Amino acid sequence: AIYADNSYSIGNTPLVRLKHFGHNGNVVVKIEGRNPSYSVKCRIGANMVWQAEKDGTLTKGKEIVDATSGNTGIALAYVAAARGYKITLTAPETMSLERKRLLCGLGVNLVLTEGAKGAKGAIAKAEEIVASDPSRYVMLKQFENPANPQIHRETTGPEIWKDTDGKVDVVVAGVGTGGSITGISRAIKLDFGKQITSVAVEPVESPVISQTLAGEEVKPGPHKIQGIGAGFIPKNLDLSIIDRVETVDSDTALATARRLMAEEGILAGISSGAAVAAADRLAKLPEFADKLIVVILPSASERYLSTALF
Amino acid sequence: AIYADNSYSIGNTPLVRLKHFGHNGNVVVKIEGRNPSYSVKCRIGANMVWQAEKDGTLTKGKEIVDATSGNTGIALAYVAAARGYKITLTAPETMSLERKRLLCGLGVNLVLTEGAKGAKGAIAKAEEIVASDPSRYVMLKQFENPANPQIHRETTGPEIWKDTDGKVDVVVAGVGTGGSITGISRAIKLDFGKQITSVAVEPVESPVISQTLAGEEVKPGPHKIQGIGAGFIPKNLDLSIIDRVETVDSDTALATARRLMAEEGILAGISSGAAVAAADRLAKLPEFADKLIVVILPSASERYLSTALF
Repeated sequence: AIYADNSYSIGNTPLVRLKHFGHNGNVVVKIEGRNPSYSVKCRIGANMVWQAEKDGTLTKGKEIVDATSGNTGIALAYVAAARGYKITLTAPETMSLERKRLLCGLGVNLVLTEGAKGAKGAIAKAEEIVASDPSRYVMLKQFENPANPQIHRETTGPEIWKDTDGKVDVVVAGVGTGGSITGISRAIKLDFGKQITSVAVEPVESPVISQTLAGEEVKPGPHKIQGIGAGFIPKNLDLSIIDRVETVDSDTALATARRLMAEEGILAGISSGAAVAAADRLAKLPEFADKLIVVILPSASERYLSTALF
Repeated sequence: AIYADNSYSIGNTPLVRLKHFGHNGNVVVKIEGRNPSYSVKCRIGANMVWQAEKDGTLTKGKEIVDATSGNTGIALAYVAAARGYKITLTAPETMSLERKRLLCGLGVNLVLTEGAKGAKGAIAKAEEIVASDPSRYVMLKQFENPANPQIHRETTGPEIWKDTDGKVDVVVAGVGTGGSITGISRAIKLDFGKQITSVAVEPVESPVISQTLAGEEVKPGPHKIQGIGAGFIPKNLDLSIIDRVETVDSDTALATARRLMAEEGILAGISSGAAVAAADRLAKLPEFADKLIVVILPSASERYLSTALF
């Protein structure tokens, strides 16, 4: 069991039972912070590169280009370094100095775009670079690339199934790209055949999944739950496998992550607190009392030291 | 496989083969950054608390007190939170704001001591607090507590043995408390019976193991390789199982950690770069060409964002 490079070491993350949430131990969390670059995105950074290699879209001589400084940028960075690809990431010039150092340390060619143009200015610049030589540059597109939910169907989902001996009843996951809840739900419902409850979590400040499913005007808004609440329905969110949508506010997400640290000894990130807050509400309904609830914790506390978390 | 609290999830860390170090793949690293509080010390924080419980020295009503803000303080903090103990950690008032926030976030009662008195002022204050009510306070003493090397003999060592199918020939580990190399070496040499080469790594700036074994005056000195080079021979370093001592300088340790990030996609800490630098030198000697060399990487890059690493 020696991995040929760090990308093959993804996953096999632990399940830990919560003591101060839920009722009689019915809430258990999956620690995706224990991954090669310390988030859930390490899995999709690995598999989007692997699938592009298998497809012949990524070859020696091609460079990865993408517009993300978040967990997926870190994930693609370590995978590019591990497997020998140059990578260019675009981000607004306003990103934190700590994240510039981290990405630069991983060997990223960091292209800083105009601060006033935000995430759109970064996406545009990435698309411009790709336009300049499309036989040279590959953009992996985490919100629509099916290799994102596929790796969760092949690893994350089966890990939950095996570690719970098939007893999982509910999966609770915040939705960023949708890949996690989509792949996990397809694995458990379709490959293992168990009719669990799949719960998407989104910010109450930007409840676009709730609004969509209710037929209401979609009205996104700003929030502090980094990693979820993108303000649109991503292609990699399979709405057909979502059974329930829970909304969580930013303050309670933060307070819940702080409780995970101080009361459970779990170094969880902000969206981890959002997911547990939604799971805790379900776990304290009598209809969920005999149900085993598994919660994805996407990231780790030290990635948030300069945030409202601390 | 649902852990009753985060302390039981320690270990089972991956081995990754290096591509830009060594010769023909003979250097493989063990990623101790993938642990509950993201370092090798998570194992000893867990087991020193467990053994104190078994010994009856730690009970409900007793509080942990120790003098460390480093990886062991973080480890004891998450374990204390996970298992329901109050913990007080003393540290000089000069510690980084980021580490105060991290320890405070984990629920630590942080007692800041006089900056001019350094680590000794913190150890004194911890011993004073324990003196004030010894039936109430427990100090676990990582440099002398045998539960430190014991957990490496029971987990870290057998993991290396199993993941290499018994083919490991050399173990390379920086020495802080000595617990890692001591426990790993006892496991492989005594429990599995293989006569491997155990290599301690220390700073060239503070080469007290080398000086001791040579019968020379022990002369410690300052260095930047956080986590190793304590300036004395700890009780938990079993010199009898050390076959070789390699010295590494701070600059090369830093440069090697940066290479691990940018060339291997491995988010290693500073002492991880020191250990790989020493392993790389051995791996390029013809006498080590057919030998499988396993290197402990104690911690992860983001714990070092405010250091010379970045």
